[PDB]
Parts: sequence; C-alpha cells; structure tokens
Amino acid sequence: AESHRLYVKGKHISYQRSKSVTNPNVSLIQIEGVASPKDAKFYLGKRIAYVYRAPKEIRGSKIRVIWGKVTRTHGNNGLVRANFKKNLPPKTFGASVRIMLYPSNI
Amino acid sequence: SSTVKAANWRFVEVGRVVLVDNKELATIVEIIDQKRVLIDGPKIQRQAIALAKIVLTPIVLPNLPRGSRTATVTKKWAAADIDAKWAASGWAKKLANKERRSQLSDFERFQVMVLKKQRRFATKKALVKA
Amino acid sequence: SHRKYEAPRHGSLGFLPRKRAAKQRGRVKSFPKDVKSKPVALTAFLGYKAGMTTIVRDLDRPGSKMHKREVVEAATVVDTPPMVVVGVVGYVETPRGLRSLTTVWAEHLSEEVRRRFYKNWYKSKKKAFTKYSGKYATDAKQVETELARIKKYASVVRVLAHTQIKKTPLSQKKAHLAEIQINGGSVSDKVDWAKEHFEKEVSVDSVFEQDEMIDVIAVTKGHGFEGVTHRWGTKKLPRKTHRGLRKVACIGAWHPANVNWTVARAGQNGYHHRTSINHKVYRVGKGTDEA
Amino acid sequence: MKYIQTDQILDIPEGVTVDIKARVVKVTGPRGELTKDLKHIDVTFNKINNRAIKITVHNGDRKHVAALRTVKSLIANLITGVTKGYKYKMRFVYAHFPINVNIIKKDGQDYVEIRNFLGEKRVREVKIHEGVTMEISSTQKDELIVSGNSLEAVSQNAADIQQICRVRNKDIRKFLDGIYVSERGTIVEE
Amino acid sequence: SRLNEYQVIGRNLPTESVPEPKLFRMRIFAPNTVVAKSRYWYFLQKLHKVKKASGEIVSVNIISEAKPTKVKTFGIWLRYESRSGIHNMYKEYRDVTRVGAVETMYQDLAARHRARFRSIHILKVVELEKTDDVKRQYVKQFLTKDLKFPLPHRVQKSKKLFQATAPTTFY
Amino acid sequence: SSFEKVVVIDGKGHLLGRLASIVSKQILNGQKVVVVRCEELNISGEFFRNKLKYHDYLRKATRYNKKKGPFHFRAPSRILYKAIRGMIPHKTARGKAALERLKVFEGVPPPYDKKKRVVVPQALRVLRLKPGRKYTTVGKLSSAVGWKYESVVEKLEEKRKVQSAEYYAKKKALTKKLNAAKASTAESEAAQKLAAFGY
RNA sequence: CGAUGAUUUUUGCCCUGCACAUUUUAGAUGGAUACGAAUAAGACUUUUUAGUCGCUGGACCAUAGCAGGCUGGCAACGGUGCGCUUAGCGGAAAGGCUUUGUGCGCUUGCCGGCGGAUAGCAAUGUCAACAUGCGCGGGGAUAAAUCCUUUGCAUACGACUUAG
RNA sequence: CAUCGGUUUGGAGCGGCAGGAUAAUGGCGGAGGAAUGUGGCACGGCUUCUGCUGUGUGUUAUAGCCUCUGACGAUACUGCCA
Repeated sequence: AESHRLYVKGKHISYQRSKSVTNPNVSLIQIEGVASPKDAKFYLGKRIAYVYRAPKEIRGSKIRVIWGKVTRTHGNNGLVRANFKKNLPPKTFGASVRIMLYPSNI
Repeated sequence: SSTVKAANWRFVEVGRVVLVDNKELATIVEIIDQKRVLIDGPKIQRQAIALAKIVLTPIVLPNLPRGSRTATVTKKWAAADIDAKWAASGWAKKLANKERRSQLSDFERFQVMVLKKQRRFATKKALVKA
Repeated sequence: SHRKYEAPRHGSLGFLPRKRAAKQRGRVKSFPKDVKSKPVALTAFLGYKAGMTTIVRDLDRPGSKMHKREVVEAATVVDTPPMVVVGVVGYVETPRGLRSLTTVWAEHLSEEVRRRFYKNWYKSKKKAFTKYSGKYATDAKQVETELARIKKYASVVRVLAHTQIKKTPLSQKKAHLAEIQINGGSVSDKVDWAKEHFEKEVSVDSVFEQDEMIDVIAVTKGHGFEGVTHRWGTKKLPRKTHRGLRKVACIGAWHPANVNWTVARAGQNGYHHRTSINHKVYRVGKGTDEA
Repeated sequence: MKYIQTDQILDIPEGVTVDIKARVVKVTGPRGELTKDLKHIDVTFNKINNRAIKITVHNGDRKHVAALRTVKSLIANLITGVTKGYKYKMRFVYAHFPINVNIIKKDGQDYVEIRNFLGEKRVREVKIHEGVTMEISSTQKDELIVSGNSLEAVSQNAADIQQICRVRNKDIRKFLDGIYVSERGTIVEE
Repeated sequence: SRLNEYQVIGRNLPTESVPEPKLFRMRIFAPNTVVAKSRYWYFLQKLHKVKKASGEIVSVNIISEAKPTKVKTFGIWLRYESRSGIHNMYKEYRDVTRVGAVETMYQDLAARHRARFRSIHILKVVELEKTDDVKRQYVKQFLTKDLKFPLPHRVQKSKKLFQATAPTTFY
Repeated sequence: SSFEKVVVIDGKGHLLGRLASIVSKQILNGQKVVVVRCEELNISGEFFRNKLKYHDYLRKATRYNKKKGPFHFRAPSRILYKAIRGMIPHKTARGKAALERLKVFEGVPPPYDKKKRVVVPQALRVLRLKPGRKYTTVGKLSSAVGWKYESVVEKLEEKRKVQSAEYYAKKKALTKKLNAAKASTAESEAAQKLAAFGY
C-alpha cells in the first residue's frame, strides 16, 4: 500500500533530429527498464501522459496533462518514438513522463 | 616449504564442458586457435565456435580423445553423466531458480509475499532470542 | 620587426596589479612552518614605524676591506609596546585549504580593542562582547567546550592579539588586532599557552632576539595616480615631442589588436602590500631603560 | 606472434624457502630475508616441488615473453643473496692526488666520504643504502668493499660511488682518476 | 568478404574452325555467383586469348567443404601487390572449412600488408595432411600434444550502465 | 537501468574520458550524478605523457590579458569536470541545468561516505585497457601540476576507511546472526513453499 | 567559502509547537540498499595439499487492508510508527550514525464480522518536499551603518586611515 | 472503444513446396591407413606405482582418429505459396 503506481516511468529525452535540425512533432522517450527494441515493442501503442503544474487553476486543479502514444521504437537501445497531441515543450528534455499500461493487450 | 599460491583458472582443453547461449552444454573436442575451438554435445550441433561466445564450466569430461566424433562424445558424455554433474552445481541451480522465478504469475507473486511475511515473522522470533 | 636593440623590461610583473592594498594593516601571507620539538612561541609581532636613525658599528666580516673597521649605517626604529592576547582560533585541514573551526575570546577586552569593532564608537551603546562576557558565568564551561573542540580538531592554532596603541603618540584610538600563529609543541600545548595568556601582555623580547633576521609586512607609501615615467621607470621622450613626453610611445603592436597587460600604463603608485625579508635586529630596546 | 606458453624453472637450494603470494616474492635463507614486488608484470607461478618453481607467461607477445627470464633472474638473485651474499670491490685510481675515503657517521647515518679527488677541496658524501655494508679493505691498498644481501642495493651503492667521482672539463682518456668496480662476486666464495 | 568456393567452367565460343573448344575450370572464392563469374574472366584473360564477349560460362557450382567439422591446417599460396611491387608469399591458417581459411587470409593481408581484395591472387589453397607439412610456427604451436591454456583476465559484459559490486576478472 | 534519485559513482579505477562521456549523457537525460574519489581516476598512457599533455594545456592563455584566458584547474575533480564539460553544450540553459545536476569530489566527503557508491563497467580501467598498457592516476598528475591537497586527502581517506571498516565488521556480524536465524526456520511450511516458487 | 561580535522599547525582531491559505519547482510517485584491496586475483573449510562460491541488480529490503475504514478472537512477548527519554560516536561540507528506558498506537504471524456501488466503459482525476505569508500559543533579546564635521598614514572624484 | 478501407513498420512468428553433389556433413555398416601412438610391453625420475609421468615399440587392445565407400534419414542455404 506504500506503492500505487500503475504506469511505467519514462523520460522525455529529445526530439527527432539530425545534427542541426530538430523535429518537435516526434519525441524520443526512454522507458525505464527497456534496453532493446524487443523490450520496447511491448509498449507500442500505449498512451503517454506528461503531467505538469501550472499557475492558474482549471476547475480547482493546478495539474495539467499532455497526452500521447508510443508509435515505434528508436535505435537499438530501447528508446521509442512518441506522438503527443501537443508537442512536448523543449524545456521538458529530461523530464519524466508516464507510460500507461493501456490500451492493454495482455 | 615454498608455499606458492597458484592460479585456479579454467583451461581450454579437450573435455571441458562449456555453456553455449547460457542455455545448453557442450564439450571442447579440439582446439583450433587461441580464439577458436571445436565443440560438441548431445543436445548441440557440432560446430566451430569462438571462445568468446562460450563460458568454460568447472567440469571436465575425463579421457576424451582429441577430435572425437559425435558418437564418441555422446557415449562418453552419457558414461561420465555430465548432465547430472552440471545440474548439481550452484551455477545450474541459480539458472534454474531464475527461470522458475521468471515463470511466476501475479497470484503466485502475492503468495510469495505472504509466505515471506510468515517466514520473516518466524525468523525475527528466532533471532531475538539468539 | 624586432627591436633594433635589446633592453630589459621596465618593472616587475610579479607585483601586479599595482593597485591599492585592500587594508592598511599588512597581513602575514605565510607563517613560519611549525616544528613540534620547539617550545611554544609566537611567530610575529605588531609595531609602529617611528623613524630612521644612524648608528656606528664595527664590522666583523673577514676578507672584507671594512673588517674590524667602523661603518655608518641607516637604521629604522619600530615602536613596539607589548601586545595583549585576547583570543585564539583553531584551523582545520580540509581538501579545500585551512578552515577556521572556532574562535574563543577572553572574558575582558580593553576599550581600545573594542573600538576596533566600531565605525561610530561615540554614537554607540558599546554592546560588543557583552553577552560573550556573560558566557563566563560561574563555570565557563562553554569556553572550555570550545577550547576542547580546538584541541580535538585544530591543526593550526593562532592567537588573537592587539596592539596597545594608547602607549604610542598616535591620536588613533582603535587598536590593531591580528592573528599571530603559534608554533612549537602539540596543539594541546598551543591551546593551553593561549588560554593562560588571555588578557596578558606579550613583549617583543619574547618574540625577537638581537642579531635575528626578521621580515617586515607593511603597506608602502601612497603616491596617488602616477604617470608611466615614474610608476614604471620608462625613458622620457625627446624634448620636442608633440602633446608631451612623460609617456610610453608604443603601447602595442597592431596584433594582438588589444593592449597587453605587460605594457606600462599610468595608474595608482604606492600604497602596496609588501613583504620585505632579511632585516637584521640591531637592538631590542626596553621602554624602562633611561639609556 | 603470441606464443601460446613460455616457462622458466627456478631452482631453490636446500636451505632456502621462496614464498610467493600475489606476485610478492619473499625469499628466506641462512643470510636473512629479501622481498620483491613484481606487480608490474603479468606472470603466474607453480610450485613443482620444494626445489623447483615454474614461472609461466600465457599467450604473451615478444616483449611480455622477454619480461619472463628477467623475472627468473631477479628471483634467482634474491635466492643467491640470502645464501651467498654479494660483494663488489672498488679500486681507487689516481695519478697524482691520493683519494682519501672514509666511512663516516653523521646524523645517525652512514656515509662514504671521498676527499682530495683530483686535489679538489670539495668533499663528496655518498649515503650508504640500508642493508649494505661498506669496508676499507685491509688486504689491499686503495680498495673499498661493498657487500650485502641485495645485489640491486650493493650494485647501486657501488654505482653511486663510481658516478660521484667523474672528471669534468678534462680528457678522461688521460685523466683516468676515479673509483671503479673491479670485482663483482659473492661474500661466500664458490 | 563472406565467401563461398565456386567451380566456374567456361570456354571460347565455338567456331566452324573449332566446334568443341577446350573447357577450363577455376576454383573461385567469391561472395556470390556474379563476382564468381567476374573473377573467372579476370583470370582467363591473364592466361588465354579470351574475353567475356568471345567466351561462354558453362557451369557455376558451389564446392562445399568435405568435412566441415574436422580441424585442418591450410597452406595458401599468394601473389599480392604492395605499394611498390608484386610479391609472392605463403601463409598458413587453422580452420574447419577451406572457405574460412581464405576469409582469414583476406583479413590478415588487409591487417599486416594493407593488401586489399583487388590486390591479391590466390594461387593455391592446400590442406596440410602431415604435421611435417606445417612450416609456420604460429600454427605449429597448436599441434603439440595435450595442448592446454587458460584465458586469464576475463571481461564480463554487463547489460546495465552501473554495477553495485566490485568488478572481477577470474576465469 | 532504473532511474535513480542520485547515482553516486566511486571514481577509483575509472578511465577519465569514458566515465566523462557516460556521466555527460546521464546528466543530460535528467539524472543526478555524484563522482567521489576523483584522485583515484585513471588516464591511459604513462604518467610522463599525460603530464606533457597537461603542460601543453598550460601553454594556452590569453596573450593580451592572462586573466581572460583558459583557467587551468589542477584538482582531480576539476580535471574530470573539464572533461565532462567538454562533452556538454554548456553555453545553453539546458547544458547549464545538466551541469547543475553534477557534483565531483576528491575523497568521499559527507554525506556520501555513508551512501552506496557504484561502478561503471564500460569505463573501468581494469576491464577496458589491455593488461599490459601503462596508465596514470589523476591524483599523481594533479600534484605534479600544482594541486596542493594530496596528502590532506589521503590522511582523511585513511580515517574514513578505518570508520568504514568498523561499519562492515558490524554489518557482517549481524548478517551472520540473521543467517543463523534463517537456518533455524528452514524446512518449515512457509520455507518449503517458498522453495518451490524459486525463493 | 569559513569563524566570530552585535543585532533597533520598535509593537518592530529572533527561536519554537501548531493551524490555515498561498507562490514556486530543469521535474517525488516503495527504498541513493555505505568495507577495503587485488584483478596473472578475491572469499570460506580442512589442510596450505585440496575442494567450494561468482559466470551480474531478473539481486536485497520493503510490499495485502475506504491512498488503506470500523470492530472481535487466537498465537507470540516478537516487528514497526510516533512522543518523550539515556548514553556514545561523527569536523572533509561534522548537521548524521548508533543507543537506554518509557508511553501511546498499528501489526498481514493466524482466523472472523461489517463497509466501498452511481466517478456510470478511460479522462493525472488531484494524496509529495522545499518556501513564504497570515492567525494563535509558549519563550527570548533590546543595535548599528551612512550622511555631516574632523584627520592626512590617503586622495582626481568616489574610496581609505582617524577622531567626534 | 470496435470494425472497415488505403499506406506502412514489425514478430525469437508458424506451416507447405522446390532446387543443389536430388546439399556437403553427421549417425549406422564395410574396407584400408597412419600418429600429436590408447592399452599392453621394455627401460627410467619422483611417487606406500594416488588423472604419476618420460622415452622407445607398434596399429585397437582397457581410448580413439583419418581416408574411401553402401543403403537410408535430416539440416543449412537460396527461392516459391493467388
């Protein structure tokens, strides 16, 4: 009962980019404990939430969310590409995201 | 006396039992180079492999001639009963326990936690008086 | 192109920047290295420059043409009344340098040293060190605890001493308070020596003997803003030079397209911190001596 | 070429007990004990019996194989240092100015004090290494005897003494003055 | 490369003068049959008045190893070009397949002589049947009786970036 | 692979640049890293070679004003810091935050003397260099170029190791007592079932 | 970056136990889980001969209960949280690590009784540490600096050394 | 959320078929041979002969290996599956 987590911890690492040009429409996400594309393919299609705090309350809450989903793997070390409804702001590079366990296929 | 501390290495020699792919056993039948050996076993394909791709086990299949064919290796492996010798070591036992843990379900993990609580109760009771 | 002829640089790059000293009291940058086998003793003293005089002395230097012959020599008089010990500081060896751990003070500080802690003494309630003076209440175990901390952790022990400037003819009433490192003996010996000397006077004859070679730490004479000719000893330009001659003609080549730090420039001259070494002690005079 | 295996055999005399643990050799004999660290080399040791020790290099290249017989020789020098000792003899060579060599003791330390070398007013002092004995030979005129269990220490003191007496600004083919090692043997003659 | 041994057979195109020209065979170590037939014509024009335009490829067949799990020693005779001249050399390799010895040879002359694939001619690959046929000491040292050797200083590959225990190299 | 709140790395036996690159990627990705015992770090190559390299570094200074030029830090932690900062886009706000996520020390000062130090196998000298190669200890290179506190750190490191040894002897004793208590409760109903589950 | 002195008789300041409301977050969401050293080596037992361990943390600790409610019993005399309380160690940036007694809880070690619905098939579905302010409660202390005049160890002016 | 259509990236994917030296191997059988010569035998150095061991001999014995081959049976690789 000390733990209540139902999501996998993630991190917003980067945008999709070449050396000099970045693409904000695609985010690179590191899922915790995933180290290979085979591990990361479990999470394809799962929903991602970026949860953050804002100055103004909306309906009594200062917590806002940007929703996304895992679309594909990236590279060889278990990062994935994510697609959020609104692009994650660049200030969140290194910020933690929530990898949801739904849509479930277990 | 002299009292020289000697290394306890595992040697690349004909008769060494090795793990391949961290799953299957095989034995060295002939040395190709410093880097390559020819391995064979009852449940593996006779092949030339690099010593970096395998792990030497502490087990030697005694009296295996160099270059022995598959039939000779299988017969001597069955006679020496290498599979039982492997399965009796802490290395194989840890591998088996890792597999068994990896096959648990959520309900079985819950039961593991409950039984651990009971055993910890008993252990603390024993520890406080000793 | 190279210089047509060679010449040494004007002035030393080891005394930069030629700025005013941050304080008028010269500070001991480095103390003598501590030797445990020696007795516990002070390593420095504070005095006031009175003036210069002349002596006559028989030279004892075999092989010299002045050997066993009288020489007339300039000498400096430093007025040095005894200093009063009022405190002790412990220093700890750290991977970032020495760090002061604790400062323990004496119970009673004279007014001349308590004026040190004020910019406007005459307008004050003179509250300095009153609660600390209360710390000595009937058992003084707080002071003993801090002293034990110094004994336990300090590797360098320095005493806090102030001059008795009221014994000098100066009109200034603030004493000069400085840290003087204690050398010799163990750390416990140093702390005991400092404690037993609280509110006591220490004389020069307990720090310096005659014929000693000692160093002098002081801030030199101020001259204000000075041109390059006297600040750096550069050559005066010819008499017929337009816009003046007390200058450096070329303050740099075209490249680097900046003025270099090694070029002599006009600025503040004097009032620098200097450490001057190897001054022989001809006399440690006594104030009570009428001769 | 990466030689598959190279071996050397130590020979341990009757009264000597070599002792190796983690490439730290401790040789004990009638004359005392000597120790040597070989942690800068990758070698392994096998005790064949009480009179032989195998020294092995596995899959070693040319230089790493070259470092094997030197390990053997160093341990052998340790063995012969604790069972026979080492003795270097130095002869005083001078054409005109006699070299005045004394064994002095200053500050609790032994020194070899060379005076009048080529008539110089300078006094040369050489610190005597620990475990090394200096002696002015009685049986020979102008002879210094450097002896001890450690060959390295003995030879290095002898080299210190020889090197401090070098001639400067002269034709050293003509000005042959100095102190030179004339005999390198053992304390116990064989 | 990753190579195969090929049997390539070709001939001059028949003429009314010569209606059955002689069939010539070559053993070619090539990654595929396109390079196998290319290498064949390269060597025939070094030896015969023939071209790909005036010739005909008759057969291309893979030559599989006879005993692919028997350890052998091969002698390979070479003719390679350096930066300065052309040299003949002979080297020896230990392997279980004839193809794998040639692959090692190509890596070896790349490493020791900076000799590229284009600069090398394989004159002959021979399996050395007798232990007396072995001339080179770098393969003769593995033909000694009761050969044993350890592998000191084992480095274990970790899946994680950080390890909570001290590293070890026993083996 | 877990995200940790702080990763404290014991810098002993680590190659300077490999540890620097790994730590750079760690702090860029939002991980807080502490490296202790930077005086025990290693650089490949003999001591003289690395000292010559540091003297090449010292040569470089702004000609018109030496106070503007590169600031050559002599402490081992600052040598590691320079190596890391060269691998960071330190002139952006993001690189500045990433550098704020990092701490480097000589020795193991509090509070890290009672915390867990890990190693980085991809950057360990004993696992990376060929066993015959020569290497440098950054503590010796630092002293040779001006670092003043080598002997202070080793005095404080010996004091810490004496205290850390008392810890381990106590911890080992309680592990021995707990093992004897777990042996008593073996072959019990809970213990037999836990053995069939792999525990 | 450290040590140290003094910190407004103003309704202002400090320390402290709460209670409430706010702003912020380079980014809590069970636990940063503490020997040292070697690596051609470590650690057990006999014997220094030999056998055994590792071959990764997929580990260890913690983990069940309206984000964890209300009650009952059995077995043990243990485990754990909080509050006082005892003693010791820690100065590298100690600000932490242990420890004595005591009291109040909880205990999932085992067995019971009652409660959760409707947030509607998901919507972070809001649960944390740091800070500040404001109300109370309990204690506590009761300054200086600058301008100005002066000095000349200083000085272009600032600044500095003095005195008032 | 479901299902569809278009495009597309995958799976430790599964099955069937074909080709090749109608794979080469391997296993089983037969014939021949040798050594980095197993047992045995004959001399030895350390072993109460405690994987004892070394050197000779010779050809399966108390291990085996190589070559050729006879009848089967697979697999690899490359293609095809509307």
